[PDB]
Amino acid sequence: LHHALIPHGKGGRSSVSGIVATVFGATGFLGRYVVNHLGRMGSQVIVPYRCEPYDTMHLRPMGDLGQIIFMEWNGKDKDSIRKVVEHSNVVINLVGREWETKNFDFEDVFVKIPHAIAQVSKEAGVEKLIHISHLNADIKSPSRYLRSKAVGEKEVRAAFPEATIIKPSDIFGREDRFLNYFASMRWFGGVPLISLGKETVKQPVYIVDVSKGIINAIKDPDAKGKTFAFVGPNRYLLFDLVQYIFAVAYRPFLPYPLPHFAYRWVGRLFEVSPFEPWTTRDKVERVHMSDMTLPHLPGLEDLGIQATPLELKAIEVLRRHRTYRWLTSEMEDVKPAKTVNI
Amino acid sequence: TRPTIRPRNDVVHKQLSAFGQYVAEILPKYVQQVQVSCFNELEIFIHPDGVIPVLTFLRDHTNAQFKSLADLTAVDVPTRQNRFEIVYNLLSLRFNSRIRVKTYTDELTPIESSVTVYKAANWYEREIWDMFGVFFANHPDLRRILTDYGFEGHPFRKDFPLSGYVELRYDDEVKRVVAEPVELAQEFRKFDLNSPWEAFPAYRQPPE
Amino acid sequence: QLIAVDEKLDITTLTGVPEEHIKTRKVRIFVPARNNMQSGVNNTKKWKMEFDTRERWENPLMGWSSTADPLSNLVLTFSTKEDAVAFAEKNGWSFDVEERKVPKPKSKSYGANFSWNKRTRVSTK
Amino acid sequence: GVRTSPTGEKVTHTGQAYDDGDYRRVRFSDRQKEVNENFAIDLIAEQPVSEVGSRVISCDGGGGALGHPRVYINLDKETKTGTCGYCGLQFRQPHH
Amino acid sequence: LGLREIRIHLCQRSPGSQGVRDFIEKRYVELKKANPDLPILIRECSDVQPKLWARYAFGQEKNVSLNNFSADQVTRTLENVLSGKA
Amino acid sequence: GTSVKPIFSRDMNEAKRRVRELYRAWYREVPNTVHLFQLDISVKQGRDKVREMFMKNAHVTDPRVVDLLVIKGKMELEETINVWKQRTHIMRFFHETEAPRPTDFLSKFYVGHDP
Amino acid sequence: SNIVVSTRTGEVMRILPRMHEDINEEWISDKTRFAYDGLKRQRLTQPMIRNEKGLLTYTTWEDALSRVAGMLQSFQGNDVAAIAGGLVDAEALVALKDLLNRVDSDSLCTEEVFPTAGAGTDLRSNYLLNTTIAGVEEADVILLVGTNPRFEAPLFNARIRKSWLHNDLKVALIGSPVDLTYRYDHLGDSPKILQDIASGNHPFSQILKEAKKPMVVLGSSALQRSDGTAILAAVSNIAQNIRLSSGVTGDWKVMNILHRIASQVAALDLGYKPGVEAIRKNPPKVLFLLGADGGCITRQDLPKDCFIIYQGHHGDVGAPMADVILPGAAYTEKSATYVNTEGRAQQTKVAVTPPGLAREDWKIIRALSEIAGMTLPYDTLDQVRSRLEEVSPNLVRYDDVEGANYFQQANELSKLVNQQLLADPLVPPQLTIKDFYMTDSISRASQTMAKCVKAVTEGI
Ligand SMILES: NC(=O)C1=CN([C@@H]2O[C@H](COP(=O)(O)OP(=O)(O)OC[C@H]3O[C@@H](n4cnc5c(N)ncnc54)[C@H](OP(=O)(O)O)[C@@H]3O)[C@@H](O)[C@H]2O)C=CC1
Ligand SMILES: [Zn+2]
Repeated sequence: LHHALIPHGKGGRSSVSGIVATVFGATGFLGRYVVNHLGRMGSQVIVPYRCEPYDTMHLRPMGDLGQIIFMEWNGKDKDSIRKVVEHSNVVINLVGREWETKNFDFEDVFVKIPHAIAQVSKEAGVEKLIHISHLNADIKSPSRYLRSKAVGEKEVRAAFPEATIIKPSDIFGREDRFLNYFASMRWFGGVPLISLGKETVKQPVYIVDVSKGIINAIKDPDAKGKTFAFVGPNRYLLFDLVQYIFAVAYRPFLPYPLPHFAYRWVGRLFEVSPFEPWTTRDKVERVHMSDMTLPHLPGLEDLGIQATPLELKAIEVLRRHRTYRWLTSEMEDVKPAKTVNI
Repeated sequence: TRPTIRPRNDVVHKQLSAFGQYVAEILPKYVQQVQVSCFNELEIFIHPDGVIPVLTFLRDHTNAQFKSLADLTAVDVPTRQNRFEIVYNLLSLRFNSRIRVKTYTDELTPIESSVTVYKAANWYEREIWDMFGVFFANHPDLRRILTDYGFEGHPFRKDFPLSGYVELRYDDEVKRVVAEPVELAQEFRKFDLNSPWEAFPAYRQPPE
Repeated sequence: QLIAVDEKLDITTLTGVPEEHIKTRKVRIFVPARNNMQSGVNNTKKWKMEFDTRERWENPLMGWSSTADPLSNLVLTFSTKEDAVAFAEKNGWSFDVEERKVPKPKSKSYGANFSWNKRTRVSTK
Repeated sequence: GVRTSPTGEKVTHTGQAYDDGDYRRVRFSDRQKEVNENFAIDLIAEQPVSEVGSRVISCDGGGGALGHPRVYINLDKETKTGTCGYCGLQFRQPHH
Repeated sequence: LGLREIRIHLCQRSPGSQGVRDFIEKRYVELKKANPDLPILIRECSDVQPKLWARYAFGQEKNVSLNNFSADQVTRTLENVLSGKA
Repeated sequence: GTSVKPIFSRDMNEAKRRVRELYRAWYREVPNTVHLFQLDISVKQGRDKVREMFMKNAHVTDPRVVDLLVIKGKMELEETINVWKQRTHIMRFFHETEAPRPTDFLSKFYVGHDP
Repeated sequence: SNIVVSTRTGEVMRILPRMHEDINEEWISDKTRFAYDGLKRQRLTQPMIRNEKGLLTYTTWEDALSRVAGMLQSFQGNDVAAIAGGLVDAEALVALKDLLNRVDSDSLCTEEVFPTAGAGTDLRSNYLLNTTIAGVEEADVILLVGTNPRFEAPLFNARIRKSWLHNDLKVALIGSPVDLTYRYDHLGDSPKILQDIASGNHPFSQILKEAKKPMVVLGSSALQRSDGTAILAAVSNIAQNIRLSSGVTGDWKVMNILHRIASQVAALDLGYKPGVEAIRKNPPKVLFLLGADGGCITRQDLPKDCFIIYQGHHGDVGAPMADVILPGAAYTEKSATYVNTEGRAQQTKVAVTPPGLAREDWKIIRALSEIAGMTLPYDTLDQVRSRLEEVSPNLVRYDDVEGANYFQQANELSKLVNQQLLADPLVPPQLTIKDFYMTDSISRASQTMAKCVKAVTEGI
């Protein structure tokens, strides 16, 4: 077990977990929680970054002295990947974008880069590989994002057969693009919903649940070559979910139905921004698509985690969206939304 | 015994001894012992019940006039049945003199607050309660003064560890400062310094 | 007027010590043995209370020695064994007491170095 | 007296080098390993043995009070030289 | 039912173990010759009380106090334990 | 006799009455604490926690120790009401960032040496 | 010997004597002082299991314990046996005995042979140094049989020399004529001398008869020989002749056994069978090696496909032949009970924690019992010591050396059988200084002891 990588201590900041993890995509939403959980117990964390170093500063306090190491990498350069995974026993891939840039399309970030990461990790002798996919990944999906996800998980399993593939469904959290995305739709007066959101079922999952699931899958020896689906405990209609979101934010909810073609036109219009788009056609397609039900796959409870319901954690995300008049309203004041749970 | 050795003052020693005898004669109900050190410092050891009557006397008597309370602190001696030694240091400007008043208490016995004698005592008593856990009866506003809000324990006790039990850090999952059990990258290195040869024969104790 | 309680002294709920560091600790009460490198006996006069030794490990950076138990450097001094036992009892710590070891008195005779018929005669000085 | 390991990592004068399978080597990626190149043992090995005509020599390390505490070294043994326990300088009585 | 070991815990000079001491002085030898392949471990107690332990198959074991017993009572107890009684 | 000086209570009944007063004060205060500090817990969670803290010391049988515990609880309540505590101090009662420590023998055996 | 372990920053630095007037005064032997560096080499740090090929490979505690538990559930009775080494503590001994009793196995054996004929281990004073180390000061005469006390028990030999110097003690030796650092009357090395003494046909018989405080010490090394029972019977007969002919002096103990193994007396108190004769009578399918590195039982002595489990702290003779390796704690890394030759129980303290994944030994056995379904009733060290008190109470009395004298019953029972002596001279295993330095797995791993052996073998 390589004596220097034998666990020591009480499992705290100054302890040694025995994990040496390279976390691709650590500067995003899920990455900060994963890095924080790794650094809590005394893991050595390697952060490959392509962004400005100022944009990694918030990850520095997450580990004890010497436990978080930052290195530049290029997604199109296999030598950078080899450099950042040379000394790791765990490689986590959290690289992803919800829009296409002029330099990276969905195939680049969801197929080519995961395949290169998996192949280089297999060459370098990395023992454990965690790859994140989507619950609704489908080769015949109307979303090219999900087609790329399905192709990429196929290639990751081809290049690293002992990989653990984790398929979450619409993670919600403080820095999420789900609860904040629906709460930022009020700036346009009404809320456009295809079919009034009455033909869409969502099963969102808490961010901390996903991060702890990744940690536990690392610590689980049986999780070696399995495929997990990380979903929340409740299923909601899109209409009811968005109405609940607006109730928690204490904003007036004015839903109106917009046809698929007009919503696609709006998404393409917003797609022309050189900055981070407010929405895209792919985002429009994914928002109005029902979450798949996959009972045959193991879930969070197979890793020892009871899924956190949305009703206990919606306020920690949506309190920021309230006016001054409603900031102090307590959590149990909103009367949770109806659930279609089989 | 010339330049290196600190000089003695017999005049002050005699004056302090006489005044200690005076105080002991006036208040036999509470005074248990009187001592004068060789560097001319007077100590009066009293029963706890006499904290207020003695201090008041030393403040108000025409021949004492100890109007200033310089300091008030506690000393922890775990081997004693009464753990905590309570020390009052008083200054008389009229007679240009200093005096020390000593008493004792344990963990569960209150000591009368002396804010009615010296207002300066207020914060001092708070500090004692904060650092040693000694409760002062009839204190106007007794609460922690030096430690963090919600802090548990009394750090200045001898059995309280130097680094305590909890440490603080910023956690990003909850977006706040959190307290967790203390873990040290380097443990404080205990040193055994005492020489096994006796230094001062004048303080040798009987061998029991 | 006094209130006349009749229970043994227990201050555990007031000391702010975590539960784990009360019921899982074992204190040793003993008179420390003389360091064999020196003949001075001045460090064998008082009683000591110390705690059980917990895990120390190597810091991944600098290779320093790291600990997680806050009581690894706690040593208390007592005049007698009874005072230490009382202090340990009122704090709820399980204790092990070792009796004081005194060297036994010995018969020294310089003249025995030069005995007429005994084996105590020395062959060199 | 620097020297390289099978991994290409320079070995320090303390003889400490990370193994081939040691993860901690990652700390030197995109950076360097600080190593002092003036090995004291080799440098003191180059000093010549001083011939003196007395059985006891005195050494304070040179510079008077800027050196080390003055010690006296016995030179009776002809099988070996007298070495200073502070400085490492060697002394001997003329032989042969 | 399968007897494996006998243990006799007696205190060296407490009065309550006198009978047990008498037994060990008088009847232990014949008991050991009658049962040569049966461990009969004689051990010394602090002043709590004398005891007899019988260990059976698969780790089950019973204890019986012998406080203030005479040599006859100890003999009877050992006779019942060694045979199909209780 | 035991010749012991009381703090506030002469026997266990008056100490229990003071405990009940402090418990009522905390129970009344909890909703205000939830509102003022902008906590994400429910009022039931806070009251359950208050009960838990009180239950932690249920075994105490010394009236002086009970009086001192009530004094400390009153100090904590005064700190909370005046917003001298911040949100971090209030949330420190819940230990939301400490990993669950196993209690059974086997898990402790696997993880390390601590008994 | 009472010692002080000096540690710094989680590492053992050195060993120093700790003053105890009745055991070692302020001295220790060189092996006690300098063998600690062996604690830093050849250490077992992780559980190991055999690969498909047959090589030892690291694994988790879970997997190794599961394999051991499956094998334990497979077999029962005589098919399961255990051997205890020389450095085992009483807590682990009693835990292992309880676990194997749960399977209905009584094949709990030590490597050191003691005669089971007669009283055997029933009577404690039958296998103890009943005079005690301090009693040597009082005794006028001492007879040593088949022993080289200088290397088997250096501090006991030092006490003998002290009373030789100050009390004019008379010392006689039966056995090989070794140098004891004091002059002694050598009666020879033939065992028959014992009988010649017992019949009264020897001058030393008269010397013993008129002694006021005679002392007979029989070495446990002498006991290793097959006739060992005959030697013990002859020594007991000599002691009985002294007891009857010279009257009764009060409470003075004549019969003594000098042990060389730190774990032997506790194991005998707990009911272990001395020697591995039971395992040779009925070979087991499952064999537990608890620090056993004497090479007494090899795989040639066992049926093929035998399952061997080694638990210990060093890779010696025992570790290589095992299917599963369970890394345990050394004596500096645990708080554990040892009983010396006198019968006095003492406890160590934790100086440094066990390296890597190694664990406390009784905890390893208790975890194994939990995984195997027959959970042992103790969870903490205090409860294991309470169990020790239930088995043998003297094990919790941590400085007591007092005990009952049961010599009459032991001698009467020893008179039952008449096993014959051999015509083999009593030759102790330790003949010179070079044989003294390496006698256990820690000292065999010590580089300082290797330097000492090299120095005494060739001077230069
Ligand atoms: N959020 C959700 O609801 C769901 C998320 N997932 C998956 O989880 C993973 C992370 O989720 P989230 O953290 O929310 O996504 P984020 O966009 O918040 O994090 C994106 C990370 O990917 C990196 N990245 C993106 N494109 C590139 C590129 N071309 N080259 C190098 N690095 C790149 C970013 O680096 P920089 O910061 O420099 O851009 C950032 O570190 C993604 O793979 C996502 O598909 C799965 C199911 C649902
Ligand atoms: Zn020099």
